[PDB]
Amino acid sequence: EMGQGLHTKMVQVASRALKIPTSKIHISETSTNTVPNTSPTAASASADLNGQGVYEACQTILKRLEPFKKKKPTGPWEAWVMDAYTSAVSLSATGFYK
Amino acid sequence: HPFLAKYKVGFMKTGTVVALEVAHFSNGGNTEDLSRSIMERALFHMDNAYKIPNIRGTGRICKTNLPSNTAFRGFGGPQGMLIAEYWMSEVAITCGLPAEEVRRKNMYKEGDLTHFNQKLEGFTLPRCWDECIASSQYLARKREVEKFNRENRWKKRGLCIIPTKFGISFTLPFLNQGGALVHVYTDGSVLLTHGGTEMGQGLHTKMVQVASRALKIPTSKIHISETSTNTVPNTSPTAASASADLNGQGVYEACQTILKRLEPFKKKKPTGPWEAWVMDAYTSAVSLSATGFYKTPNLGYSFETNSGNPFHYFSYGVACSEVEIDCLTGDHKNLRTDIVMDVGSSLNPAIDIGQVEGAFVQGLGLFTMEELHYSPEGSLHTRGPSTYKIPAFGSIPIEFRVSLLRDCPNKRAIYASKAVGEPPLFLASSIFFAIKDAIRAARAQHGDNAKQLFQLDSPATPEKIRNACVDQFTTLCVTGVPE
Amino acid sequence: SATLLFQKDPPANVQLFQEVPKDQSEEDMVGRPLPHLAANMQASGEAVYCDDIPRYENELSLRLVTSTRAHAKITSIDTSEAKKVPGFVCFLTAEDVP
Amino acid sequence: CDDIPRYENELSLRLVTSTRAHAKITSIDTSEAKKVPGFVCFLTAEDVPNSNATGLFNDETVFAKDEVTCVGHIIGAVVADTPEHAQRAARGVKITYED
Amino acid sequence: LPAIITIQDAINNNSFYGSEIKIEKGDLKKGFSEADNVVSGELYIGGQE
Amino acid sequence: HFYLETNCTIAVPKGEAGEMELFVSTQNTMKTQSFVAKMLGVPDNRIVVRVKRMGGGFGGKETRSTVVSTALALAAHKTGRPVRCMLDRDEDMLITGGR
Amino acid sequence: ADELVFFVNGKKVVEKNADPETTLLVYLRRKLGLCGTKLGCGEGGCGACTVMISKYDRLQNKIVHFSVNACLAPICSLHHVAVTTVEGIGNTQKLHPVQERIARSHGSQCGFCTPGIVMSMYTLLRNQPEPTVEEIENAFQGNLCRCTGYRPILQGFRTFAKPSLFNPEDFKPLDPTQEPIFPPELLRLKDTPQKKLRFEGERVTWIQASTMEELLDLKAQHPDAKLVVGNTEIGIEMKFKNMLFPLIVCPAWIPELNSVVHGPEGISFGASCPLSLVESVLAEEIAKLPEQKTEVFRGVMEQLRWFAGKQVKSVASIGGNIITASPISDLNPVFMASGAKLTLVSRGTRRTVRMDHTFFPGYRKTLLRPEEILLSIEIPYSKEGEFFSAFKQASRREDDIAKVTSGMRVLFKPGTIEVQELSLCFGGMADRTISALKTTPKQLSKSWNEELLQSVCAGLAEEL
Ligand SMILES: Cc1cc2nc3c(=O)[nH]c(=O)nc-3n(C[C@H](O)[C@H](O)[C@H](O)COP(=O)(O)OP(=O)(O)OC[C@H]3O[C@@H](n4cnc5c(N)ncnc54)[C@H](O)[C@@H]3O)c2cc1C
Ligand SMILES: NC(=O)C1=CN([C@@H]2O[C@H](COP(=O)(O)OP(=O)(O)OC[C@H]3O[C@@H](n4cnc5c(N)ncnc54)[C@H](O)[C@@H]3O)[C@@H](O)[C@H]2O)C=CC1
Ligand code: FES
Ligand code: FES
Ligand SMILES: [Ca+2]
Repeated sequence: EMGQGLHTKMVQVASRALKIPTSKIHISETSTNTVPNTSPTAASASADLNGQGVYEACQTILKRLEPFKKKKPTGPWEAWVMDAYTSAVSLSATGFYK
Repeated sequence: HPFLAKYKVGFMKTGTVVALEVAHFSNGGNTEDLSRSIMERALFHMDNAYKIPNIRGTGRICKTNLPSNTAFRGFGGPQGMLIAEYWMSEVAITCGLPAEEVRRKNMYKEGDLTHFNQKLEGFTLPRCWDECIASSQYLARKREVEKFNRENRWKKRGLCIIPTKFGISFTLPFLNQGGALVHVYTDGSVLLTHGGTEMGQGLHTKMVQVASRALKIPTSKIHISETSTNTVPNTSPTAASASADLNGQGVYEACQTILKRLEPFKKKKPTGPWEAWVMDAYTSAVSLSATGFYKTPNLGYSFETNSGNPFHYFSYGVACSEVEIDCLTGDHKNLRTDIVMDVGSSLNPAIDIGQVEGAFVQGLGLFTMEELHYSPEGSLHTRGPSTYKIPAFGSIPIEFRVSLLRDCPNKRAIYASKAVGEPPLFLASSIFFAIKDAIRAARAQHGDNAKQLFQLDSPATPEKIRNACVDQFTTLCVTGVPE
Repeated sequence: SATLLFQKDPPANVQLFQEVPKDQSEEDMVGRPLPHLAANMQASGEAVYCDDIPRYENELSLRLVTSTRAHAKITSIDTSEAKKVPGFVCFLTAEDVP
Repeated sequence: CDDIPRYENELSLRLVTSTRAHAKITSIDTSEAKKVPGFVCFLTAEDVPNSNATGLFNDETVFAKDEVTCVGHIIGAVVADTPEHAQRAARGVKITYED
Repeated sequence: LPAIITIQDAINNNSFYGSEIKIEKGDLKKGFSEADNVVSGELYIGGQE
Repeated sequence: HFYLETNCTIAVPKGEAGEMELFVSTQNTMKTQSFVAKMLGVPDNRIVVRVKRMGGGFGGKETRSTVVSTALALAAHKTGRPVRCMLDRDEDMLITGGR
Repeated sequence: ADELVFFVNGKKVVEKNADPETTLLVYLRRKLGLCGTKLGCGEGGCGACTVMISKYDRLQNKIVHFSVNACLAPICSLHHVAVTTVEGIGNTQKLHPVQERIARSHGSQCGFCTPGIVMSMYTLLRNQPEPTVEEIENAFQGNLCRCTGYRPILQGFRTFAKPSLFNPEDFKPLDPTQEPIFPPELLRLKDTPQKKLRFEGERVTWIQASTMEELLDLKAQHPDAKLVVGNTEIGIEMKFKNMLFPLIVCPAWIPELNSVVHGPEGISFGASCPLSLVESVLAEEIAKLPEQKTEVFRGVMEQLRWFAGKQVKSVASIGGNIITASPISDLNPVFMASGAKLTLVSRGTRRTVRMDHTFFPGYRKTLLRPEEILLSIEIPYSKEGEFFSAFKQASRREDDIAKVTSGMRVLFKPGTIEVQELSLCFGGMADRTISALKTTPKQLSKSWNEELLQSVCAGLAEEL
């Protein structure tokens, strides 16, 4: 983030991808030990590249929650997440795009 | 948790036990915390190594105005098992049969069900037992103990061999899960993290060894820096001896993902080095970051139907210990301990032997040295090393022998290993029962009957040892009489 | 033996374990007695534990205040003497929990 | 970045740069730098543990060695207790050039 | 206020965390009746820091 | 570029295994990490670069930020103490180049 | 003056505003940033804070080296000494043999106790480059480890004395000539005579006395001035019993309080002599004199085997134990049973007392007047037909508080087994050290036989 509102856009993307309000999603910082081998934030490309990466990480999560969403079709987001955790389903995912 | 137990055991003249009823009470303190799960594990281990056809254990956790008691290496197990070993000692004494024979004949066989109905498969305990009996020269040393005791009125020796079975897995099934995150930077160096925390048990060392095997690169190329909630979320505590099992699998899966991504570059350059494959994958825009996850399958016990497996597998081990007590002061020396431990195919025998010895010495403290004192109004008096006496350099057995069982791979855990953290702690009860044997030798010298079942609470401190060695001095002090 | 001054024989230790298979790679360390990775730094006092982390210039210190009674009502709390101590910042209680 | 609180043991650095567009460095004199209270050290190419070659195409120095190739070429860095002491010490680093 | 300190204080006051936990298998009445010997006792095990 | 926040790095050495954490106003964490690691002679897995936000970059912090980061990482390694440098505007305009 | 000057790892530290409440541990960690030295208990029991002190001993014209608990060492006590921490002996770029061997032998698990154990072993080697296995174990009486079970530490260090988990053949050899130089400055500074120092903190003033006259004058005008030598009681009272003594005087530099004098009746030790000095002189005397002469000496030595460990005995004074007057002092029963002679001084007075029941009139009280100090204690030679035993039983053998501790002496009429004198003294049986004075007089002129045993036992059962 250098003022171009990249984190704002990524939260907007993730919120649509996960179908949850932006208020439930937070980006704190950028670090080499969370995402490695990153291109510079440059070439106006960062929302395109990171947006796709964010979208894909979110799709992995949604795919893991689907059996719990299917069982409790209206039960809130928080119910599916606690159900996934107590069923020992991973709630962490990487995403990537080229 | 302090435990109080009320037991009743029925047995044959052969020493075969046929009925066991035990009520347990624990002192939980002023919040629930882990107390009920601790009581569950004690109940799971009230059999120790013994098949008992008619059995009833109950547990109650007391709510008290004391600081809240919690998890401690063993987690109710050592308390449940010492009770088992205590009535078992009384069964042998009552029958007039050697303790080691009575224990052996009551031991489970391969394929037996426990009192909670889990099948004992890959039951290596009889092997640990026979190897320890043999390497400790137990029967020859029994004779030398007997001879020392004939030649010495005011010092007595005692010798005891004790087995153990310890169930591996959190008693709350969903906690048996683990996560990892791995990065490969473009110089080919690997940054690894997992949910486990380093507290001296060498977990990061084992995970680096695991990752190095999984990736087929030297350990020198792999680094773990720290544990953080923002690299691996929703982690179970580093507890239940489970962490290398759980995180090892997670680490392994993250590494497999990386290898699968590198395989076409490995195919293009079959001999070209790791660094070439990694740079090739990077400049072909292939992801060099992966999560890994694992959950232990098929777990879940029900107390209502007494069915379902609480544990993934069991750890087994046996310890033989010899002591020499000073009947006039209550002091004793730990002369020799032999331990044979099934750690599966050890991930790191240096770390695993370190864990056996460390765990054993904490149990030695639990059963013989470490005592907490409270005012009648519930204020802890014991608040530092001056009054709380943990084992010192001089407290350890003079001959200290540890063997890891050979040829016993455990397929269902990472690279055929077994967890090692907690299981050996209880084996220090061999010192407690060696002391009880020494005390019995001292009591017989005062004419006080064999087959007499005198009281020895835990810990067996100098106070408890000295008071139990009844003689002309104790008699004079207590009642005012002797000769 | 009642009159003997305390004395032990010298220690005699034996550690037995299994060698890894003969054709296991020397770079494959699983089952080998690799020393704890931090052992050298621990021996040298270079390993960092929580309190070894340097303090920030603006860092503050906390001390817990605990009950001296097993079971009692708290009828009052007086912090007047506390407030006189140089460097005193605040006393936190249940009221302060957000 | 600079809003982050300083550690109690934190030091300040000041870069020392070339005042010539193309010249040989013939000597560096830090006599005056060393007189500034709080002075710790002056880092040069000699202090680099591994490689002094940097930049996207590996054609740049971390610190100038033997020659400077622009006005602004980083020759070294003063380390001091405070930014004020670092600036004063960096002024006392005297460089001699041959154009 | 009235304090409950020891295990026996708690038993006397019915001060417990939840209900009794129990595992039972087989036939105790028959087990005890057909045994050659019966031995009963109590054991106390201190805590640990 | 005249980003309102000039180039800035804090390097925090961790005293174990060559581990270092850098807090940097940079558009390029990867090259910051690589250039620091290569200068120090440690693997990339020892160096962590963190960026919360920059007060502007506009391309000027895509590579040129590293001339501050490396000098600072070196001072931190040498001293075993955290070290910080924020460039003055005159320093930044001179050293870091432009379009 | 008022500047505090010492060395840490060979580097001069000048502290212009030394607070008497500052310990060495806090100073190393928070002022110098040297965090290798750990806090594990703050009460002398764990050894995690063990460091080495070197100083020039003006009495002996020699450099001495000893370990101490940094958690209990006031920095105001350390003027003109050299401190060595784990950082001073080596690092991962060049490990000291002590460091390398504990690491490679798997003697370091969590690693928090490791620097303190390293420093205890290091200190032993500076004093004895080739120790016995017994000396090695004795070095660690004041070090605790919760992880390793001790075995690998002792086994790795055994290589310094006189498939496998590690290879002792790959260990780098020890070259004692390569240890850090004793700071030349401190050798130059010992040429200048020591003067009184005053340190003023937020709550406490510390006076480092240089002469007896200074000390006695201070005690005369301010009898409330609290003497501190090793700080192994006072440090505990301040930190744990919330005691504050606004005026402290440290008499440790004073020659008369540090002297060892061999006399006709025994050996007198200055009251500030550390327990480690008492141990070293009595050991020499036990080795060279006839057994007949050394019964009381061997009684003291038996007690000192089980008295704390090296770090505490390096700074703990003999007079500090006597004056603290704890009911469970391990030495007072022995001094009482032997009737050791104490010299008491104030400004304008000097008197002698043989320690007996009257020396301890109440709980933690002695017969000393507020302005008096203990100057010396004479530990006596035993006579022909005089025998002595000392006993201690605690909860643990090593570094523990006695439940009962005892000194016992018998003198026999010459050539006989008939009792001339009998003294049985006990700690841990009352609010002070006591003598069994109802039981023992009944035994005089009795023969040492079963009837005497039974009479003493019945007497003790009633009296105690
Ligand atoms: C870890 C540890 C283990 C211990 N183990 C034992 C043990 O096994 N047995 C045992 O008996 N004690 C033990 N102690 C207690 C203590 O170490 C001894 O009592 C020690 O000798 C006190 O000496 P000091 O110089 O440190 O006294 P300080 O703390 O400096 O002073 C103690 C008291 O003596 C007074 N004093 C000192 N010198 C004089 C003087 N010459 N004239 C008049 N008053 C004086 C002081 O004013 C103060 O009241 C232990 C303490 C610790 C911390
Ligand atoms: N820190 C350590 O590891 C060690 C410390 N020391 C000594 O232990 C002392 C502990 O101090 P405190 O807790 O204040 O203990 P204290 O000095 O008050 O002594 C307590 C002991 O005195 C006896 N006692 C006291 N009053 C009695 C009475 N009325 N009747 C019968 N017996 C009575 C009992 O034996 C009791 O255990 C320290 O000051 C130190 O001198 C000794 C060994 C080890
Ligand atoms: S910290 Fe435990 S002895 Fe100093
Ligand atoms: S290794 Fe952890 S206490 Fe010694
Ligand atoms: Ca609890």
